[PDB]
Amino acid sequence: QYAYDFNPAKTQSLQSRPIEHNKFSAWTGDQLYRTSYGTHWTSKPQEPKTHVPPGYA
Amino acid sequence: FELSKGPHSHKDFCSTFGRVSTSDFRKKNTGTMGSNKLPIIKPFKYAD
Amino acid sequence: MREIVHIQGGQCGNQIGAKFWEVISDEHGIDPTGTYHGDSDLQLERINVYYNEATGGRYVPRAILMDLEPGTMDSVRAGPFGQLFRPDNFVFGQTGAGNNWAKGHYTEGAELIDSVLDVVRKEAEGCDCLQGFQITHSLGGGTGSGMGTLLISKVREEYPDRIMETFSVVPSPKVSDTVVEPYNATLSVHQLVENADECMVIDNEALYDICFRTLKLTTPTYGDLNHLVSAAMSGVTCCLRFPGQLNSDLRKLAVNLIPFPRLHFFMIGFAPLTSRGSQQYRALTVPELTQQMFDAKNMMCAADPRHGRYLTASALFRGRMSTKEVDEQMLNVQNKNSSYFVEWIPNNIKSSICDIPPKGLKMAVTFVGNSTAIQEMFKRVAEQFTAMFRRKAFLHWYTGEGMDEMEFTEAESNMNDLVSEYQQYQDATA
Amino acid sequence: MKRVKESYFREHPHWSDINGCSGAKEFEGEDLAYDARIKYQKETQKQWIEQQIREKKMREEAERNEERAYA
Amino acid sequence: MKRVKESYFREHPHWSDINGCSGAKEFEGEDLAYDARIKYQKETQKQWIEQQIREKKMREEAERNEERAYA
Amino acid sequence: MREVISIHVGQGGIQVGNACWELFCLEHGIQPDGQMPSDRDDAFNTFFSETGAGKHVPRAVFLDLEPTVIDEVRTGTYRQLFHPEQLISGKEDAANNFARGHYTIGKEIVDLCLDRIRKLADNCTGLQGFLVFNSVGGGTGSGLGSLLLERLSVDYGKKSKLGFTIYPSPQVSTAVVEPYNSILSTHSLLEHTDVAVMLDNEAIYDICRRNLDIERPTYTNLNRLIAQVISSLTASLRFDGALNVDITEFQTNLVPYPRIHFMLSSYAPIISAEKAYHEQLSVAEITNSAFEPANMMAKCDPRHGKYMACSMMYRGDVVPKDVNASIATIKTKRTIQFVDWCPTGFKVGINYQPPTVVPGGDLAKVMRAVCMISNSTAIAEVFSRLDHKFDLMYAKRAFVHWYVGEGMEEGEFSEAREDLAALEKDYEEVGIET
Amino acid sequence: MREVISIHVGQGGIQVGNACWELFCLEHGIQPDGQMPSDRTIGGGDDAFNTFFSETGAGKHVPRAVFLDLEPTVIDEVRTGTYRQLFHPEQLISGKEDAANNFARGHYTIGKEIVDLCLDRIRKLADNCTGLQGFLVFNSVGGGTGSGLGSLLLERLSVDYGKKSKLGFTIYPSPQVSTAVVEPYNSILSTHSLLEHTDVAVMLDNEAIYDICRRNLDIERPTYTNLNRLIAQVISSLTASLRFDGALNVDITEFQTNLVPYPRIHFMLSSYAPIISAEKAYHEQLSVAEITNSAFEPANMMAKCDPRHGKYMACSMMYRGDVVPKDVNASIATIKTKRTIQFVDWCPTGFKVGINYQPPTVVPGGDLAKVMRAVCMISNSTAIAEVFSRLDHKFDLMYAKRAFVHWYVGEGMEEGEFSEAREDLAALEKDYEEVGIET
Amino acid sequence: MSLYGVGLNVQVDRIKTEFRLYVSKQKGGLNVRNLRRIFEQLDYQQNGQLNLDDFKAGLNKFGFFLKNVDYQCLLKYFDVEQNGNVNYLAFLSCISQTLNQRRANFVLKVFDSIDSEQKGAVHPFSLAERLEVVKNKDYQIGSKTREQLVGEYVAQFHKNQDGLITRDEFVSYYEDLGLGISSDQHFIEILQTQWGIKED
Ligand SMILES: Nc1nc2c(ncn2[C@@H]2O[C@H](COP(=O)(O)OP(=O)(O)OP(=O)(O)O)[C@@H](O)[C@H]2O)c(=O)[nH]1
Ligand SMILES: Nc1nc2c(ncn2[C@@H]2O[C@H](COP(=O)(O)OP(=O)(O)OP(=O)(O)O)[C@@H](O)[C@H]2O)c(=O)[nH]1
Ligand SMILES: Nc1nc2c(ncn2[C@@H]2O[C@H](COP(=O)(O)OP(=O)(O)O)[C@@H](O)[C@H]2O)c(=O)[nH]1
Ligand SMILES: [Mg+2]
Ligand SMILES: [Mg+2]
Repeated sequence: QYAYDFNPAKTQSLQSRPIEHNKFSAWTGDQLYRTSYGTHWTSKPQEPKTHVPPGYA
Repeated sequence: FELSKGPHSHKDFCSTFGRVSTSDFRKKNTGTMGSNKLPIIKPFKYAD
Repeated sequence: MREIVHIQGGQCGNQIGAKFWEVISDEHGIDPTGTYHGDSDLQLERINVYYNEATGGRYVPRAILMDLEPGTMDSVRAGPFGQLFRPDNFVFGQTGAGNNWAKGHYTEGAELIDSVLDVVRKEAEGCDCLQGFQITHSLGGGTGSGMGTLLISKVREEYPDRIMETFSVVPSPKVSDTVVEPYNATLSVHQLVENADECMVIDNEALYDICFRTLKLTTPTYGDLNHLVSAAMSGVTCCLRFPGQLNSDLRKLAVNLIPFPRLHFFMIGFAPLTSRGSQQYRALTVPELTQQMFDAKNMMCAADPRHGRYLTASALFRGRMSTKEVDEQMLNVQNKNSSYFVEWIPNNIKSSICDIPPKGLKMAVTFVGNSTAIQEMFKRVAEQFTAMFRRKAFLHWYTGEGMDEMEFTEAESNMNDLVSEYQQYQDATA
Repeated sequence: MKRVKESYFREHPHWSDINGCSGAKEFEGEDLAYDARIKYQKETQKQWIEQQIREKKMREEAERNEERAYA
Repeated sequence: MKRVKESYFREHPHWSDINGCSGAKEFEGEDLAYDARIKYQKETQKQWIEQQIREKKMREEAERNEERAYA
Repeated sequence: MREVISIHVGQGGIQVGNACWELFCLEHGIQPDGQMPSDRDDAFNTFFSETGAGKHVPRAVFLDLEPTVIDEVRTGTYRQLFHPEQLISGKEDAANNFARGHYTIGKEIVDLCLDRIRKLADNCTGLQGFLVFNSVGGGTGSGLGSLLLERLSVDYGKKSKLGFTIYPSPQVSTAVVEPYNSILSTHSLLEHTDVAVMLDNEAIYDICRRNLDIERPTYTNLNRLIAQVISSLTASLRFDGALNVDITEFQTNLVPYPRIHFMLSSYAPIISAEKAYHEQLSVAEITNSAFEPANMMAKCDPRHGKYMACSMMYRGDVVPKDVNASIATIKTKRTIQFVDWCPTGFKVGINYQPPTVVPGGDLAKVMRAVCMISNSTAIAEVFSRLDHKFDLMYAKRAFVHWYVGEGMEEGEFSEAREDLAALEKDYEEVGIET
Repeated sequence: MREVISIHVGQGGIQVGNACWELFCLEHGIQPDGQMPSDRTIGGGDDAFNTFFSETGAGKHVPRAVFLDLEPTVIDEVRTGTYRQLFHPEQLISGKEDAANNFARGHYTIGKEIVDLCLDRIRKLADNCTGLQGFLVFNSVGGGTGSGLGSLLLERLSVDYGKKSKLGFTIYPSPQVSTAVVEPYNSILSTHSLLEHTDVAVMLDNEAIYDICRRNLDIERPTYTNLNRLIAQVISSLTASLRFDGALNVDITEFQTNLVPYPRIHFMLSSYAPIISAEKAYHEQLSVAEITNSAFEPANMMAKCDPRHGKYMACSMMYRGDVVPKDVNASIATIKTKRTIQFVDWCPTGFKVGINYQPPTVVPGGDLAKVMRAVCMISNSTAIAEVFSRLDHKFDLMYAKRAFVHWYVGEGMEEGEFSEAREDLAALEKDYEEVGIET
Repeated sequence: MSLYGVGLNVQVDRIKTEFRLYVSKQKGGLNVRNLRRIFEQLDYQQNGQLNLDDFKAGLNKFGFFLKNVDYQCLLKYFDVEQNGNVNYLAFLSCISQTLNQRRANFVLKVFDSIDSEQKGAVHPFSLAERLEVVKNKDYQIGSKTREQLVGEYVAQFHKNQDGLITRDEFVSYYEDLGLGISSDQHFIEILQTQWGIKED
């Protein structure tokens, strides 16, 4: 009753599917994230520092 | 101490990036897959 | 984990590989964009045998396409399922083969094989545990038979333990598709007999017979012919990708089919094959499958196996079936045809079972048999070759690259003693 | 150093509990709490196993998400 | 192993049940309920036979539907 | 306090172990998850072990070189049951090559199994012995099987080892090179197995076709029948009975000599429920069917030989006075003849637990069953048939390059034939009347 | 009233001290800010923390530790993180220029301007303590400043204090896996230095613990954090008896009195049990018998060395949890019964057993499982000659033609040091072979 | 396996019968009506949708175990709206026998003997009295708390707003019980003995 089709589930190509937008930083929620400390108590990048001890260099 | 190795092993000279005539060719039976000839027999013990 | 890499060369090799990868992708439910859209879990556990993985969860075949002219790979890239292949896996020249074995083996392939050997070397080490290689090429052409055999020798020098399986389209002179094909055919077999572990010859005349007498379709095309080879190509490794009652891989089939090392030339056949106007009357049962499987006209070679004795045979069943009939039918056919099997080995048929049938079918089978009747095609090629070589016709094209007649003389003998030794086992008695 | 528990499970009894024990007939080393203690220990172990399995599953999903974003 | 039952059918009797048996006059091996026990066992066997026959017939029909669909 | 450890090697061993461990879990009430359903008799100590935190884990090890069948055990309904590290799998199959699975890829994996075995043995206190399952006509079945038994002999020694091998059928089989690895296996297990049982497949096909009324049997049907033999054999180790017989009380009453330990089994009643509606299933008749040569589980005819010893076990509602009457009738019939130097040759045990039925199975539920283990001189015929097939093919030196090229010397076959050849000579000499 | 001072040098020492101190703080219930949580208002008894911490007279506790390095990045990271309020500001000594994988730089040129400050801080920590058991020192040995400062500190402490005990948890290079290309040189020199100045040495190469994490913990991509956590667990099990009640107590002094047959022989390897992931943690019952059987497993040795190749001299095992002495004795009898483990001729009894009641603590985000029983092993055997023997060949290959020797010579070290270091190493090898033979 | 065309239809049918034997084999307290009650707890919002993980938990808690590939087969067939959640209500609507015609006779005749008022609704207390009389011969007519104390024999089913037992639910409760017993004769044996009425 009908021939053989190739594409299943009707997956439209990303070529025409919408357009680019500002999600270039999708992964970089943890890209400046330090693990020497870190991965020890937190999973997010450290907050900006406000206090330092003597000889902080 | 020895660790004799069989089929695959893990050491080779130039496995990853090896590469840097008409007179010579495979003559009759130097290939592994040919040469229907077999070595000599030994008694064996199996008693150990 | 016992994955195999696929390498093909030449126009015939590329066309066959094009249809084969389409068949496998449908089996594992891979869309033309490389995204898995399967429905069960059995279609994903063993996807690493033929497919790699990249970012985004897409799978790319570990296939390598080589040619001396990008004309053939030009058509395969624009067809369906053409975006699956890696762009870096295409290696090509800019001159052409010239239907000359010497050009494809000494002056063009030799300077070109450095790049492709790098590509296959990268694939071989990347995989977890390489299981072997498979080859699809034609012996009647220049770049396929010439550069293909050189790569066979080069690969064997670095992986002497891995298996090597080939699909050769040996020329039947009825399709005199190349006036100089006897030269290439006899030179390729001599190179092939020393390195290739398993060989499966394919003839276009046999394929035309199947499409005409069995399928009863009016207008055959290379699309249909290439699909017949592809269906048999997946059957030999189907049990490796899916569970079954008995498991069997390329090594197991080889171990149970080759009595002596020089005797590694087989013939293949596929069943069931029925026409549109004739499957309304046929019933789908195991006895029907084994009836068509052993039929002489169903073989994919010009050699008729009723003129010789089956040295050994192998059968691979697909689908849910009872083991008793599988073992019973093989015994039954072996007793009623005692003249067609060599006598100094009892029960010379191997059976294997897989639970996943091809899509759209409930049962299937693939036949691989080592029969002594294949010597008749070597005899026909050799006698044609010695007729042409006596008068030194077309010789200056091959000798122009430094090739000497001594290699031609050695090619005759190694083919000659192959026929002589392969014939006396038909007359051997216990 | 310290020895304040005669065993990890039971502590030193109150002085009123040892009414006799001059004649060796009551020894208090015969348990009578062994079977129930072992049984209870079984579930107390199983709860910890479940908690750790759930925690590691959460960690694995969190690991997967970042790769999914990098794609 | 152990022997806690005199026979498969009867267990050990109550201590008050064995009032005499010092002189050999009662043996509890004479049954006197043998025929009734066998008669009841017959029906217990028949029930299992009928149940398993029904299960096998259902399995056969389920198997036939397979070919019915593929055709 | 009394335990056994089961060894499963090869596809045949593992796939049989699936049927056996399905029965044991259901017989003792164990869930596929490993937990006790009932609120609730330490009868599970023989096969299962209390791992403390809830569940129960079996005392079994699965060995294979191809991970295809192993993955099913890790994916099937019993995934949560078995310990993750007691299912040992390789990467490459032996590919029907005895030499491959005995000299090249045997050392790389036999060490892992030995480590696993030691930990299981240290758990047991009164370990009775080992049970091994292997397919002789296979690569890793014959290859690793010989290597394990050779290594197990010096690791433990006096501990008993029992074996349930699967020799090829007289004519019907799968592989074509199976005579080669069948001869070499027997040449090993003769001097390393205390008791061996023949379990060729063709006999089981006939039983299912004749009795169960099945026109399309499958390996699942065969494995369920074999698991019944194992359960009845070891039933007396965990269930009360009038007469108890242990593993140690087999070779003390069933092997006349250390060299003769090859046996053939039988089981009864084997009947479908449709025709069980008519027969009366008495004690006297089920033991008569156990002696029928057509019902024997190995394709051998005892009418061609003498019975040396005969061990037979009852389970259900049997009464010892009924058993004694049946034995008298068996001795009466002339077509069953015992060896001269065995005036009494029966060892009888009785268990009270009736046989259990697997849902979806085909055997009928009954209150009586008897299992037969017989030692007879008729078993020398299967070795003679195997000798003829091997010598016939070895005459032209076929398939031998694939054995020489793996480090195996060519002299294996010459001594394997000599080792087998002497075996028939011993078996015929025993049966000669004085 | 009993104290131990921890000395951390080099990147490896600091990165293992971080895990050790987070584990100790969580074990004793001290928040990273240095004080107990405000929820528990019942006053306070305890005082078991006194071994590791010290009350400052106003609130918080201060560890009895000191950190040392010549490259300031790691120390700045320590003083920037959430533990910045815990450690004393000027017991984290940091230099300016790192030794850069050069033993001569770390021993003759740069370390002499920081050893004085280090010893001043050590005195300031020691005078506070009254029952000092000894010093624990951690160091990665294949690193320049690590080995050099470790050597200099041990040399100076051997004369500043004398009979005070010192324990060294060194990390020797793995047989084939390594990071640097020049580490045999300073490894040999440091071996010479610590032969005559350490009371007990523990082998802690990285390949063995990688294997432990891969096989047991089922982690395909381990990182140094897991290694440090395991080593911290080992240290905690070792020092637990000093600060908790137990049925059988062992002090620091009862290691060098029941494990050291002769003064020259003080090199030994450790192991731990059980190390099992939560997917299969208590799907095996982990009784005392099987945990002590696994403690003897050669693959579980925390150093890459097989005891089957040699004879055992002495054993020291510490149990923590709910173990029982009768079960311990039964396990000891079974171990002695086993034949694949054999002891030296002149040691009929070779086990010293200690029992503690405090169960091991678990750190959030860890890999191990919460267990009620655990065993830690410190064993001395003749098989330890393997690491010296295989390390000998590596040095000779690259020293036969004076590779990299100019780097060391130009920093003020005499050329003749290499030959004498090799001679001392060879003399050490001869001792272990001669002791093990039967009379 | 290979659930491409009619393979999906035949693969589910294997599970339909495999569930039936498991419920039939136990023969005891396990009832299919517990499945609908145990799924309502996991449904939370009475949506009627359950994901694979919660669906597996309910079946395993009941004691029914299948393979991983088997569970995927059920999800594909029974996900009508393609949201990744199986319909347990649809699943329970299947694998449920209607009830045989001969079984209908006993179910109705037992109801009709008790329902002598012809209204078609039976007071639940009347069931409690007759269920205890057939069990004990010394129950006696008078009881202190005959309503609540003996009422534990009933209320396993549900009633209408009036509190009277509807005949439609009267047969609905008995048909679901007719899944754990595959022996029609045993179904005869249980009903005639426990209710004291035998006529066929
Ligand atoms: N009775 C019985 N025999 C089996 C079963 N499965 C496999 N076999 C036997 O196994 C033999 C072939 O070996 P395989 O089971 O395929 O695998 P193997 O024995 O481990 O040898 P390899 O293929 O090298 O791994 C056949 O001849 C069968 O007789 C089974 O389920 N039941
Ligand atoms: N187990 C473990 N080993 C470490 C760790 N950090 C460094 N190492 C080892 O230390 C060796 C190098 O020495 P480092 O400690 O990194 O550096 P260093 O001691 O400060 O010496 P310099 O590089 O000159 O500053 C490496 O080969 C590692 O094997 C760690 O955190 N854990
Ligand atoms: N079965 C099959 N055979 C083919 C196909 N294309 C070419 N051939 C055969 O290949 C032979 C010529 O091979 P050729 O193109 O010269 O190979 P090449 O030189 O390597 O490119 C002819 O005899 C054809 O019959 C194809 O698509 N299918
Ligand atoms: Mg196999
Ligand atoms: Mg540094």
